[PDB]
Amino acid sequence: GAMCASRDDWRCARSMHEFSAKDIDGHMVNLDKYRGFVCIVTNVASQCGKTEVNYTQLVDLHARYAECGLRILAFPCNQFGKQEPGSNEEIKEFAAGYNVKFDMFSKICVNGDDAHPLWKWMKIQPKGKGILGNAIKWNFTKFLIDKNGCVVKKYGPMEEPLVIEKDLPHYF
Repeated sequence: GAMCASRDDWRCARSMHEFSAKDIDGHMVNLDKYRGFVCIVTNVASQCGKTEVNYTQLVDLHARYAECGLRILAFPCNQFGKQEPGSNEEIKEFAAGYNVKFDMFSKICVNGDDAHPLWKWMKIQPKGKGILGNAIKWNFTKFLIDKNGCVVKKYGPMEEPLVIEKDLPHYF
């Protein structure tokens, strides 16, 4: 199986819960807090052709299903056509404009050596493995995380968020 020299290597992680991430305000978030919750993890951007549909539908799913245990982690990323160039503060007010109430994080990379460790891990999960590379291909890729922090499904850049709604009852 997985073999790591350093005890805290992402390759040997077994759950999203073992990771931490800086939030859009600059404060470290222990993702073990999502133990017990069903999560959508997505890479977002403000100047993308699917920005409007993804944000409005994510807000809609979170508003309707948060009482059911649904949580959403949005990671801004500037790597896909450079369509997230603003600062964290400007991105945060952009999301405020959609009445986002889920969890925004600080801008990261999702591909490369400096990609956030959580995303390195998600990309190698059997239900999160890509096509000839594992690398995230565009803005608004989405991962469904079950209550145990495991990746159970992935939805492509051009699958609007509402197509996740039919899979959520399986994990509540």
